Amino acid sequence: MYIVVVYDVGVERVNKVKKFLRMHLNWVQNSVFEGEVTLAEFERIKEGLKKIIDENSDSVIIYKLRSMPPRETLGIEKNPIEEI
Amino acid sequence: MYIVVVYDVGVERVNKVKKFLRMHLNWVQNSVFEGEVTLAEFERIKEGLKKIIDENSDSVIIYKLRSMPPRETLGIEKNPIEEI
Repeated sequence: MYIVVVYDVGVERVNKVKKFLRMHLNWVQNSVFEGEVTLAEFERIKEGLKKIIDENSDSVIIYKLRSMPPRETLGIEKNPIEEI
Repeated sequence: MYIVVVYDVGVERVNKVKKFLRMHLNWVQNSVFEGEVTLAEFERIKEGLKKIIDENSDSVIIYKLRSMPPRETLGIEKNPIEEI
């Protein structure tokens, strides 16, 4: 399993979720992280993110892919594909 | 082809790219659009987005998938899966 996590979280609560995912997935651009995970770690990411975030206000989308998808990037590549 | 477009564009230039993608793809959450496209329309989205945005500063990631990926959403679903 491979997932791309994109999120819209109000400031002064974003930095919090950012720190969290930085220890689970790779940071692609602002508000975007992706990486491989185990059916267990996947539950853990969403587990913590479930309380590290405030529903009703924030939004988090977690696409569930089978492998690292190809991508086309414009502008300053927030992170070299190789570096991950 | 199906793509998920995520972007980080400075304000007062974001609204511009937002209007553009709203006429090409579906809006999932803030800074995220996805939808099906033809090898032609795909070139068109990135074509316009290529000049509707300022490199060196902005960042745009366009994942290239074969079909609408499954997703897990937390918080206020910025848009019902069915509504698209």
